[PDB]
Amino acid sequence: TSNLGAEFINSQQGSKIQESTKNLVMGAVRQHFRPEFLNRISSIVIFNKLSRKAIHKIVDIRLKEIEERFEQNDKHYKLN
Amino acid sequence: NEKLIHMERDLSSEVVGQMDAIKAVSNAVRLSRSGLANPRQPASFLFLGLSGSGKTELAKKVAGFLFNDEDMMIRVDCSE
Repeated sequence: TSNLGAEFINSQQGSKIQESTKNLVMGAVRQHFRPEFLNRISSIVIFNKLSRKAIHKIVDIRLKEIEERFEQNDKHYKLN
Repeated sequence: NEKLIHMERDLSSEVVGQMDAIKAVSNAVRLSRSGLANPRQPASFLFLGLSGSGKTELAKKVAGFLFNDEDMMIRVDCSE
């Protein structure tokens, strides 16, 4: 895993990372690791800006789990 | 020379086109294998063409033949 690509990914030019930005990331990755090392990786994957439309759902997941993991529901919220 | 020549013929057949390149290399390698080239000097070549042209593979095939192993190839990124 790596935030190496952040150097270009953090341009935030759309949540979906575009070709160009990704090639700059690729370049930088090859600068950091022997390209042959990298050529044994099945694929290099570039993650997108986590979209607000996603986050708007993620927080429900998190809030549910946050509460459920607090031992027993002797307190917690109704979580409305 | 004969081990090389039999392999040069396979090299010419395996590489798409680039026969002229193969022959240039073959000639120099034979000169060197014979001991006629001054032994102090390793053979060396400048592979001039298109990126994506197979120049690397030619060299790998040369390794694949002259040293009987394509994976013995040692590589240098000169742009970084």
